[PDB]
Amino acid sequence: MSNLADELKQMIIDVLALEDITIADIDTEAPLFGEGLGLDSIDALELGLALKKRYNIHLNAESDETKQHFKSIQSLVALVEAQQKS
Repeated sequence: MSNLADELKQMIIDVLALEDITIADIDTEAPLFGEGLGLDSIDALELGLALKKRYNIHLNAESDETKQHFKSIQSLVALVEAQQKS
């Protein structure tokens, strides 16, 4: 696994300003919109937009496809890391 998952966990934790939560507390595959963070669609846009600013990631947070990759950091890593390559 790349260090991107840690970056994404920290970026997600930092962007969402989670309290008493660090990259260690949240598993890479932990559901962002589930038991874990329990984020909302508005948060997905903020995160996706932040991601867009951070790595120019063209993600359609409104689209379910992005939601599919936003299930957990593992998926986010697949998206963002995929763009990181080349």
